[PDB]
Amino acid sequence: ADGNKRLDAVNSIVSNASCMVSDAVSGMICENPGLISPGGNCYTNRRMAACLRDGEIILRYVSYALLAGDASVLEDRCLNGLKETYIALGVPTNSSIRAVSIMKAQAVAFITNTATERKMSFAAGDCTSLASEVASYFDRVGAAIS
Amino acid sequence: MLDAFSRVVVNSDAKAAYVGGSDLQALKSFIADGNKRLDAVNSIVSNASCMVSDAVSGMICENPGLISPGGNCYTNRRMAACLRDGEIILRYVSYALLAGDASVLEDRCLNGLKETYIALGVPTNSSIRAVSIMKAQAVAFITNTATERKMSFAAGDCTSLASEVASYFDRVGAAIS
Amino acid sequence: MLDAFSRVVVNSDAKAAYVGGSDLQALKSFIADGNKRLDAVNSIVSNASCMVSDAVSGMICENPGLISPGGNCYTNRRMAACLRDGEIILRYVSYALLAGDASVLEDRCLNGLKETYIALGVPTNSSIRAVSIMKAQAVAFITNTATERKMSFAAGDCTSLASEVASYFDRVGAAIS
Amino acid sequence: ADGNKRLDAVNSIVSNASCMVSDAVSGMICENPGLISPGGNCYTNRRMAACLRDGEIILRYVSYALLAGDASVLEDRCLNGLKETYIALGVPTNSSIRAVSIMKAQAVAFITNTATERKMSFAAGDCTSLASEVASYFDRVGAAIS
Amino acid sequence: MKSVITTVVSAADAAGRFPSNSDLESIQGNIQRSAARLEAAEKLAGNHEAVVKEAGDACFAKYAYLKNPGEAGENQEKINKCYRDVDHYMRLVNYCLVVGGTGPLDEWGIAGAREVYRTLNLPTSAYVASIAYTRDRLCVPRDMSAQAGVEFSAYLDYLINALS
Amino acid sequence: MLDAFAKVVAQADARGEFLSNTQIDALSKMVKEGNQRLDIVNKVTSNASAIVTNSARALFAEQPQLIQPGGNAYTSRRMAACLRDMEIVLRYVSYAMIAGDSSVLDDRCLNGLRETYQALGTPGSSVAVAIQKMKDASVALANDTTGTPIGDCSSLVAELAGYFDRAAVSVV
Amino acid sequence: LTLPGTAETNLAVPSNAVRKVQPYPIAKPPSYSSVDSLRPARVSRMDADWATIYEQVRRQVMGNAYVMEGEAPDIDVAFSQLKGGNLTVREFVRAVGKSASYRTRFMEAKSSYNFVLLNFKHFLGRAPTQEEVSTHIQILATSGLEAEIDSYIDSDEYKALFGDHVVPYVVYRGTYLSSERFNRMVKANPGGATSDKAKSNLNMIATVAADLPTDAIDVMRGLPSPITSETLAFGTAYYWAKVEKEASEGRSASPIGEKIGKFDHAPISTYTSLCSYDKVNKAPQISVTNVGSDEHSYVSVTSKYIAPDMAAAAQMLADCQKYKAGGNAPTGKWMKYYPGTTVNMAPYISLNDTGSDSSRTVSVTLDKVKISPNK
Ligand SMILES: *CC[C@H]1/C(=C/c2[nH]c(/C=C3N=C(/C=C4\NC(=O)C(CC)=C4C)C(C)=C\3CCC(=O)O)c(CCC(=O)O)c2C)NC(=O)[C@@H]1C
Ligand SMILES: C=CC1=C(C)[C@@H](Cc2[nH]c(/C=C3N=C(/C=C4\NC(=O)[C@H](C)[C@H]4CC)C(C)=C\3CCC(=O)O)c(CCC(=O)O)c2C)NC1=O
Ligand SMILES: C=CC1=C(C)[C@@H](Cc2[nH]c(/C=C3N=C(/C=C4\NC(=O)[C@H](C)[C@H]4CC)C(C)=C\3CCC(=O)O)c(CCC(=O)O)c2C)NC1=O
Ligand SMILES: C=CC1=C(C)[C@@H](Cc2[nH]c(/C=C3N=C(/C=C4\NC(=O)[C@H](C)[C@H]4CC)C(C)=C\3CCC(=O)O)c(CCC(=O)O)c2C)NC1=O
Ligand SMILES: C=CC1=C(C)[C@@H](Cc2[nH]c(/C=C3N=C(/C=C4\NC(=O)[C@H](C)[C@H]4CC)C(C)=C\3CCC(=O)O)c(CCC(=O)O)c2C)NC1=O
Ligand SMILES: C=CC1=C(C)[C@@H](Cc2[nH]c(/C=C3N=C(/C=C4\NC(=O)[C@H](C)[C@H]4CC)C(C)=C\3CCC(=O)O)c(CCC(=O)O)c2C)NC1=O
Ligand SMILES: C=CC1=C(C)[C@@H](Cc2[nH]c(/C=C3N=C(/C=C4\NC(=O)[C@H](C)[C@H]4CC)C(C)=C\3CCC(=O)O)c(CCC(=O)O)c2C)NC1=O
Ligand SMILES: C=CC1=C(C)[C@@H](Cc2[nH]c(/C=C3N=C(/C=C4\NC(=O)[C@H](C)[C@H]4CC)C(C)=C\3CCC(=O)O)c(CCC(=O)O)c2C)NC1=O
Ligand SMILES: C=CC1=C(C)[C@@H](Cc2[nH]c(/C=C3N=C(/C=C4\NC(=O)[C@H](C)[C@H]4CC)C(C)=C\3CCC(=O)O)c(CCC(=O)O)c2C)NC1=O
Ligand SMILES: C=CC1=C(C)[C@@H](Cc2[nH]c(/C=C3N=C(/C=C4\NC(=O)[C@H](C)[C@H]4CC)C(C)=C\3CCC(=O)O)c(CCC(=O)O)c2C)NC1=O
Ligand SMILES: C=CC1=C(C)[C@@H](Cc2[nH]c(/C=C3N=C(/C=C4\NC(=O)[C@H](C)[C@H]4CC)C(C)=C\3CCC(=O)O)c(CCC(=O)O)c2C)NC1=O
Ligand SMILES: C=CC1=C(C)[C@@H](Cc2[nH]c(/C=C3N=C(/C=C4\NC(=O)[C@H](C)[C@H]4CC)C(C)=C\3CCC(=O)O)c(CCC(=O)O)c2C)NC1=O
Ligand SMILES: C=CC1=C(C)[C@@H](Cc2[nH]c(/C=C3N=C(/C=C4\NC(=O)[C@H](C)[C@H]4CC)C(C)=C\3CCC(=O)O)c(CCC(=O)O)c2C)NC1=O
Ligand SMILES: C=CC1=C(C)[C@@H](Cc2[nH]c(/C=C3N=C(/C=C4\NC(=O)[C@H](C)[C@H]4CC)C(C)=C\3CCC(=O)O)c(CCC(=O)O)c2C)NC1=O
Repeated sequence: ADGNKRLDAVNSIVSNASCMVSDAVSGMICENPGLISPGGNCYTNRRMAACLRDGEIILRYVSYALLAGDASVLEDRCLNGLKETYIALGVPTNSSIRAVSIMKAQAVAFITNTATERKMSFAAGDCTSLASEVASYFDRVGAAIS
Repeated sequence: MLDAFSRVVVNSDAKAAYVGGSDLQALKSFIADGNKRLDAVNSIVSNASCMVSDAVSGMICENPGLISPGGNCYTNRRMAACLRDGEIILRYVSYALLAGDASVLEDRCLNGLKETYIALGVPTNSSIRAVSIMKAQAVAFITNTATERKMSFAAGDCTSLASEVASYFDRVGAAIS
Repeated sequence: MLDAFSRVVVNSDAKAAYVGGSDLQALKSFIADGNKRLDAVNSIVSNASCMVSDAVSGMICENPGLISPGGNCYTNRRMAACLRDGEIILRYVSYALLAGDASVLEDRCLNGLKETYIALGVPTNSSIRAVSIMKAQAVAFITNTATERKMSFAAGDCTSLASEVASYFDRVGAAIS
Repeated sequence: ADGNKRLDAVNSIVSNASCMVSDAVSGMICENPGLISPGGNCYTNRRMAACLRDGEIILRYVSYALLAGDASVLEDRCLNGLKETYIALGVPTNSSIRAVSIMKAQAVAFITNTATERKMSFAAGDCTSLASEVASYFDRVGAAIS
Repeated sequence: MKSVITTVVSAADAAGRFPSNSDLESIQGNIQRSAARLEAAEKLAGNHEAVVKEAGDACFAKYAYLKNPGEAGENQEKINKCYRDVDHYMRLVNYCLVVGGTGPLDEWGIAGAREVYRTLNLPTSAYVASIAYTRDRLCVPRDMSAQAGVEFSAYLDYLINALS
Repeated sequence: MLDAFAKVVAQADARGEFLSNTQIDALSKMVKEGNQRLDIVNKVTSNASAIVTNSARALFAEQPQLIQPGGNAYTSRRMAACLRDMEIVLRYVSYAMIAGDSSVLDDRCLNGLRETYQALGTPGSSVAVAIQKMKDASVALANDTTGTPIGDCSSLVAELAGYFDRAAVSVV
Repeated sequence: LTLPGTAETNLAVPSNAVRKVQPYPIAKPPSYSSVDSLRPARVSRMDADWATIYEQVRRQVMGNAYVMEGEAPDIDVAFSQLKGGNLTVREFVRAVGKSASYRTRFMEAKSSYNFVLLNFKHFLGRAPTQEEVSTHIQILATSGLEAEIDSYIDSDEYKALFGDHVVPYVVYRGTYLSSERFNRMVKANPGGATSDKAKSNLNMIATVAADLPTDAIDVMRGLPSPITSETLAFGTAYYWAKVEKEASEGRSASPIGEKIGKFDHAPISTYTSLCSYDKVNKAPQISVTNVGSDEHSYVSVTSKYIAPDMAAAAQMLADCQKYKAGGNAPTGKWMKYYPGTTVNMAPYISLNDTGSDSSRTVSVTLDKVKISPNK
């Protein structure tokens, strides 16, 4: 029944949720520049826009899971059959895991207030119970696309 | 447009009911904290230039893709455009806070704002961040807990008005989403 | 709007690159045949009235359904309309030939021309023929190959400009197609 | 079948795995400043970034070996032919051993909770069986690049 | 944009008439002045980050007060922003040297400049100091030819007049 | 009709020449890209219905004078004639794609087609529009990497676009 | 009030105090304009009675503002001097714009944007371009309504087109500057029963004029063309393309998925396993609001559809070009030790200690490794 720490933890995500998707897809390209290549899957704005939308979807789907405090809604209208529509659309299954892990590493940095670019203003304490719970939620969504 | 006193008569007019002493005490309470709303609007509009210049630069310094060529805030003219595109938003939220309900910014500022930014190519999630920073600055100001400049007030509570200006700022978020 | 010199700066501005001596020789070549383009534009606009009256009558005398009642070029007012509807086209192709690129007729004349002729009931394939006759007359004139009237010129090549005015005339074909 | 002590031991590595690579490559430069020299192998960010990535690889490859409790995965898709690709890339074989031994000396300090900069919070006991096992794993990877 | 050709076509279009004889009479003026301005353009281009280095610092020499805390230059990244800000003006002047008019200067650096620098507290005096220091350091014999420096200085003092 | 091998065979016969070794080099590199040639015609064939239908739909969205009353596609039979005319060109372009040259396209599809449309009163420029709308629809589909090994087949894509261009200028 | 015969107030140019009032009204524009023979004639001050000159002002600069006798005394105070000959009809329609009864339904009731379109339609008879709105919102928001309504009357277009003695009306000018400003003008001015009061927003030209591309629909700009310029096209063919339009012109149907921001979505058959098409791409929108109250803090949740943004995607493609031209990796015969994509790959471990026992969790996943440029 962790009230205030949960509400402080979701606030550190949904406010700076606009950096996190654009940083993650640039990091997704940063390893693999053959994705923006002619013939790649991150070609022109038909596909790049759907990538930003899809990176945003799985980001938010986790903040409501954290607000509710459980992974039920992450499997109800989120995930039951997300792998086969991705292999039907022909997305690369490798770099999507990398994009998911950039979100993990950024969310665990935002929750523990260890960001080098922005120091957040919190009450004094330690959010170690919630920094691992979002890691468990992100692995739940990383175990699906595999 | 519609103020808080005129909001209840269009509700009572729908049932042909006289406004009577059963709903007048919610109005008399609204009159009783008239000075609290009044000083709060003043505290908003006092420091409004740094309110805009700080928020747009904070929106820039987290997403430095707009400064790159091809960015929407790239050139000098478009930055002059964006610095006023949010100053109008603050200017209408100051109207809605004074009037007591969100009717003056909904059909004047917010009606047609979505397809304007869609047709021009303005990134909506960046404008979401830019107005969220303005919301945070607003609740910092009208609760007098801005660590950056303090204003003198009579002692008491002001959170009832602080949630009001928060509920005005997500309407600008929803209409652009 | 945009000329040929201003076409390369909006390309170099997209990469924040200085225009340097690696792409300047294509501009200096464009300056070197300045007199060829200049006499060609003059040879177009010298005999421009027969250019229009011949083309519209040639479009008529192959498809004599427009002269029949119910035709789009039937009455006297609509023929006066059609005689200027192509004179404007020639007037803007003369701008695009002088400016060096097809930007001045693209948003000024061609933007919105399709639904205008659709909403008015103008047969598009007839206007295709009318502008193809004008294209043929243009390449006849600026190559000095008109068997009908000859103009004096300094000797040399002009086909590089003759393909240019051909590429302007299919843009008027594509925009109402 | 050491359950809780193993899981406490990997947690003391993968959390503070970000210091350990950057401390080790700065320590690698610390005696040998001719590596950042013009003509050295730790010249500009083409090569320094591959160094940070490579120091990170052999760090993690040991934490999964410790989680599994054996050195099998440290020799299957880790090590069978890592020496000759390094002599084909022309890296210095001397200072790589030094970089590996800085990781050893830091991992054995993190496991025994003898860090001067950060005191970890553990259950009461003594992790002497695991402080030597990671030394054996790091020895296994140090015997390869020799 | 605002070039020599795009006035004579827009005037003939607003009048609704063909390109007349005076209209092609004005494009001949390009043939005599392009040889002077294009060589100014890539002597600017091949030397360009030199004249941000030795001229973007002159405003800090003239105005050392703005390196104080609470000023326009607080940390090093704002000074990098300042050098980027003046390199943009040096790029736009090169764009106007090649176009033949002050087209690329108007809507890319000048239109809207009064709003931003007032709202973001940037003094225009430190801009025109760095531009004017680049203006008076011109010498026909060296830097460039006799006619290159003329309109190279004319495109500079246009920006000086527009910022003030 | 001739394919690409029979074409230089006819070249070499009509001057009585033995085939030089360099021409055998030229034919073996056509043999080398056989699977990549077959991969394209296969992708065009399995999408042939959606190519014609989407290109035809986008044609009347921007040329609405054809399907309005009086137009040359205002019937159910003139409309079905138009769709089947588009399938004909998509068929013969794919024939020329595996042949290697445009003999069968020029010979029994495009020969006399301009005169046919002139006799019927069909606007040939609007046929040329629909052909280039099928062209970019098939080209963007032939650059799809699903179901194929990762490699280069760009010169074959340019060869495929050339046949659509040849059919486009042949009917105006 | 001011002069028994006046020419031009406020002396914007210096050369208007010498300028006398025009003795006779300005003639037609000298282009030929084939539509004009169908349209009814102009209404000047000399030819009209005072009944029809008032009716035609109420039909053009007011739309059909639908005015009663008790409403708008201020229009009639300005009319009380027009009928006396004090001021011209140019200054009269300036005085109508400054009045409150014009404000309370056009500046007031509308938005920031289509008030400018409603001004162009009411005074110049046409629709503006985007760069014309761009230099006009600066007049409107930072200099006020007064200078904004002044900027039409002192404009050369108004002076050249209507002069000092002719009511505003929609003018067909033959040659137009753009081809788009012909049919934007026709779209902005329909015939009878116009009703600018009806639509609170019109939402259609407010996004077609909002960009120089995306010209509006064929049928909206061929609807109010006069009869026999467009009849024998409106029995059954475009008629159902018209009523299906005017249904959407009621309630101001928004063009978000139509004509602007068009996006060809993937086939429904490709995601039948995931969800139905009525719920695909909806996501919970969470707003968490802090205030030091407990009585007055709030949380809001709502599922919303998230459209792909082509503007932000275009910016991201231009940014990631720097990684495209910097190489990938060196290779050699030693690649056999890294058989798959396992070059520079490593297992990621995450360990989830928490207060509850059941919610503890261990990770392992294999993935690529790259160091960020800030380290
Ligand atoms: C996109 C539709 C376009 C269009 C088509 C159209 N075509 C016809 C009529 C004919 N088309 C042909 C062409 C061929 N016949 C063949 O056998 C082959 C194989 C090599 C080709 C390429 C012929 C011979 C005819 C006439 C025979 C017939 O009547 O079908 C018609 C008219 C049909 C009719 O009038 O009954 C249409 C409408 N027309 C368009 O407007 C579109 C641009
Ligand atoms: C929606 C409304 C709403 C919120 C946003 C939060 C805000 C909030 N958090 C706490 C209070 C707290 N908040 C935190 C949370 C943190 N401390 C940290 O160092 C980390 C940055 C972060 C964890 C990620 C902690 C540790 C406390 C003190 C213990 C507690 O009260 O839970 C309090 C009590 C008073 C105070 O301490 O300020 C409030 C109002 N609670 C709410 O009701
Ligand atoms: C070229 C290739 C390329 C990449 C590999 C990534 C680089 C990158 N940065 C971060 C890491 C991060 N990214 C953010 C996100 C942000 N920081 C803020 O303050 C903003 C609010 C927000 C948008 C910028 C944060 C807070 C961290 C953790 C702190 C840090 O490492 O900088 C991470 C995750 C942790 C890590 O492994 O380092 C990665 C992979 N971006 C790239 O472009
Ligand atoms: C409820 C949960 C939920 C989601 C997770 C998304 C899932 C999702 N993604 C796509 C569809 C897609 N998603 C992507 C995104 C990507 N492809 C890649 O290679 C990268 C991994 C990533 C960009 C970085 C692309 C490229 C498409 C297909 C666009 C196309 O080519 O048709 C579609 C098909 C519908 C459409 O996009 O029109 C759906 C349902 N939507 C949801 O409703
Ligand atoms: C009555 C209410 C009212 C408003 C809210 C504004 C809304 C508005 N903004 C712009 C126009 C604009 N608005 C922006 C603003 C932004 N783009 C960004 O990248 C940022 C997210 C954001 C600034 C924070 C920009 C950059 C333009 C100009 C677009 C361009 O030409 O590049 C325009 C077009 C007119 C013009 O361009 O001059 C309008 C109507 N105006 C109004 O009259
Ligand atoms: C700036 C660019 C610009 C143009 C290109 C023209 C385009 C144009 N043409 C017409 C209007 C017209 N254009 C034509 C022309 C033709 N119909 C035919 O059958 C032939 C194919 C063709 C002549 C060769 C006719 C006949 C009309 C009048 C239609 C009618 O009322 O019957 C109109 C409507 C205005 C009016 O009718 O007065 C416009 C805007 N005007 C411009 O301002
Ligand atoms: C992933 C979940 C997970 C963990 C992180 C660990 C955490 C953990 N460790 C121990 C319990 C223990 N943990 C240690 C470990 C250590 N003691 C030290 O002084 C050293 C710092 C460190 C060795 C490196 C010891 C010695 C015990 C007691 C004996 C034992 O239970 O193993 C216990 C039992 C209760 C307790 O004592 O707290 C738990 C939950 N176990 C788990 O299931
Ligand atoms: C200039 C040359 C130069 C070096 C030679 C090295 C210095 C260095 N420091 C450590 C030693 C260490 N390094 C760490 C690592 C860390 N400590 C923390 O608390 C952080 C979480 C993390 C990143 C800083 C730890 C815990 C020790 C052991 C304790 C200590 O000796 O300080 C070691 C290994 C043990 C030893 O032999 O001393 C070395 C070689 N760094 C240099 O720059
Ligand atoms: C599965 C196990 C596994 C690894 C261990 C690494 C091993 C590894 N390292 C490098 C490649 C490299 N690794 C280094 C790193 C260093 N050179 C030095 O002198 C220092 C010892 C160290 C920095 C401190 C450098 C400099 C290169 C080559 C970069 C180059 O110059 O091309 C490559 C070539 C591919 C590439 O980098 O593009 C591989 C496979 N990758 C793996 O997949
Ligand atoms: C296409 C043309 C073009 C330009 C001319 C510049 C103009 C310009 N400069 C700045 C922005 C700036 N410009 C400066 C420059 C200066 N401040 C000083 O102390 C000195 C007076 C001067 C340098 C000599 C600084 C310091 C900032 C950052 C201010 C801030 O972020 O608060 C911004 C806001 C966006 C940003 O932060 O980058 C814009 C539009 N940008 C352009 O795109
Ligand atoms: C395209 C524009 C452009 C410039 C303005 C200069 C800018 C400039 N001038 C000088 C350097 C100089 N500039 C001059 C000035 C002059 N020299 C003479 O012979 C004349 C009398 C007088 C013309 C004004 C002198 C005397 C020096 C050398 C001493 C010094 O550094 O001041 C330097 C230092 C090194 C160098 O010479 O390059 C630089 C960057 N360079 C450029 O590329
Ligand atoms: C049953 C009918 C039948 C077919 C359809 C083909 C299909 C086919 N193509 C390839 C093999 C191939 N196919 C392609 C073609 C492409 N790859 C791409 O990435 C592009 C999207 C596309 C270019 C048009 C390429 C390029 C190769 C060789 C792999 C390479 O070197 O890139 C192979 C493996 C044999 C080989 O290596 O050549 C097969 C069986 N063969 C058949 O018997
Ligand atoms: C040239 C032809 C022409 C017309 C036919 C009318 C059509 C017309 N009616 C109204 C406007 C109206 N028309 C009605 C009429 C009715 N509503 C009902 O419930 C009844 C069924 C019906 C009366 C019998 C009402 C009530 C309004 C005002 C709506 C309102 O504001 O409440 C308006 C909007 C202008 C305004 O509101 O002032 C217009 C254009 N005007 C014209 O210029
Ligand atoms: C802002 C201030 C303001 C005013 C004061 C009035 C002033 C005024 N009065 C009249 C116009 C008039 N005023 C009168 C009034 C009178 N004649 C008499 O015999 C009585 C002495 C007196 C009434 C008590 C009459 C009778 C006319 C009309 C003259 C006529 O046409 O016969 C007119 C001409 C306009 C018109 O005729 O419609 C004006 C401007 N109007 C204004 O806008």
